[PDB]
Amino acid sequence: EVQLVESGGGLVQPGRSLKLSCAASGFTFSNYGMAWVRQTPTKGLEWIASISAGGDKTYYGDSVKGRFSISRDNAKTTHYLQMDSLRSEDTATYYCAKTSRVYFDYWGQGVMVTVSSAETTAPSVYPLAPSMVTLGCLVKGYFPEPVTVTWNSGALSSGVHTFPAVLQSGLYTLTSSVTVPSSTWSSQAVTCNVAHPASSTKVDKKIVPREC
Amino acid sequence: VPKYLKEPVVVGYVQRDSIAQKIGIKPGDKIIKINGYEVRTWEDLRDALIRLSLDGVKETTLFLEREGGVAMPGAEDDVVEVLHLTIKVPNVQKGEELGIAPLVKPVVGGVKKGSPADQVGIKPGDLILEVNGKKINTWYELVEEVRKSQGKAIKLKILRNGKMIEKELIPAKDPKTGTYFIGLFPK
Amino acid sequence: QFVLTQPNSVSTNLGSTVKLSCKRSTGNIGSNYVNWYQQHEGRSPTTMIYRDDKRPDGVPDRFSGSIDRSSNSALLTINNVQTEDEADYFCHSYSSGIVFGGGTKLTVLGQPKSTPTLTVFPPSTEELQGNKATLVCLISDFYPSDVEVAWKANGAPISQGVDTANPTKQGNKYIASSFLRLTAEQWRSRNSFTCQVTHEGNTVEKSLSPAECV
Repeated sequence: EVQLVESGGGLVQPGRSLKLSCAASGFTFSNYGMAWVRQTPTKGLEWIASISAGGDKTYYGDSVKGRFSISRDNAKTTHYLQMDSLRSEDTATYYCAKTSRVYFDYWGQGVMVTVSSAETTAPSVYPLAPSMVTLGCLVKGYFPEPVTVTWNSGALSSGVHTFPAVLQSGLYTLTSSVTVPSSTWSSQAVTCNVAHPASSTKVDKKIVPREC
Repeated sequence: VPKYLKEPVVVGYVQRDSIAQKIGIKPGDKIIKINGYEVRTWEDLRDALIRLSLDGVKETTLFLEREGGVAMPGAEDDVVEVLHLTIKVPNVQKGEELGIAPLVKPVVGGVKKGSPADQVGIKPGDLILEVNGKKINTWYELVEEVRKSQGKAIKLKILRNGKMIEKELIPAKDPKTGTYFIGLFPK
Repeated sequence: QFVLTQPNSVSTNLGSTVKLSCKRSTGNIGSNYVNWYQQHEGRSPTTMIYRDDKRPDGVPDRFSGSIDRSSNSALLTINNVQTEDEADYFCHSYSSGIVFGGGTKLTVLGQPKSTPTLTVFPPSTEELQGNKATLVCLISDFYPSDVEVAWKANGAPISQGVDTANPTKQGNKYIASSFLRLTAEQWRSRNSFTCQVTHEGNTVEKSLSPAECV
């Protein structure tokens, strides 16, 4: 299958630079043009840049005023987006996309880019404990979005709910829950895996019964 | 020998409920191969489909190109969109067809004596532009809408040597065959 | 060069047929191809329709695109509208540049009503050692989205330090969460803490108590 995965996002102070990456696989990379489309809840999908298959021609949207520079390296099957002179209005989810002559046939997963002077804060993760038992993990006080939570490194995939976070005093807080039979809670251990890419933080917390 | 048999297989029309409609072949597609047999002409596709059916082949591959229109900025250098499909070979012994038609414009080549076509005065050599306000490009499009008109009056627009005339007709059932007909012959 | 105007939201019933419009401001609709993208909540856009009416493999045949050069508007039609069709839909075109529509949030009603299930969590001991307490109230499995969340301390209503997340759609039904921030002493000072959810007349609630172990 065609796979496009972004990387190189996070937080930046207003005015500094970031270089997004998009690793492609499952198709002949140099045979197709790549592009970058960002999304804000206010504007929606907005085209940013586009580069031809060979990497010779480049096309830029209206919101970029010579700041962004799109390139590609057909040897590594990856294209890039240099983003200089970033403002707060550039905070968006950035998708890379593959083209097929007249449209974008496949999109990436998108990478969040936050332009703010507020420093990144790694989350504090706390275990949540009280047939079918419902366990959980509290991901408290992080910035910026996003965070990912898995359970047993992904082995517990059914019955997993990652609730959207609340915003309070410039910090985010969410809870992720998994419902598991107590036979699995007593025999083997249950662990939530929290990741905060903006701070390169990974946290594990074993869910053990309550104390006093 | 018909003229389209040597032209490349550019799908001009696909019949509904056919093997080609259900598989996703659309007008503008260009078939370039089937199992295997290279397909450069309509003659190749016809002969390949006959040998495949006689050889008992029920399923095979069908390679198809889908292109046209103005390129999108940044995607002009992209390679041609080729499609790998798995076709159901039509049973040529039972009269099955794939369901695709060539690109021949609805230019009348003959009008039957007394048939409801000289009724209104449609002549041979006439170019059927559109039907009932439906823009059509092939003769099979107009035959589509004779049998689902269920006897009602159908409106057609025809260009003759420069002028565009408007002619209507209403003919329906027939005792010999048992279907609806108008009385026009393709060229 | 030109813009594409879509209705910001369109509401239709389950099983009906919705027609999502995409009007091109200036220029001919047929001089450039129109493509439709579906974007679920928090997911990446996928292609529903390309080259005016071509449907990719995998997209159900309920979806179909069309061109109307009369009104210069493109239409995405969804027959027998399902629950999984509730998402955002962006039309797309191009010329000298690349243009996206504003997007249409397709809301679909008639799906069966469900009462919220609740799960409450006491403050973890590791958070209590920091002399802080966070009461968690998870609200899942309920339709529609409209809910009201309130907290109680020993039955007395408490409305200070409450943060409640907006209801989001996860799969078939909706999801929500609520938090009550207290100190470690405030947590132990009460006998009962109750999370209360009121969803369409019903009132569901579960309680938390710090005096579990003696």
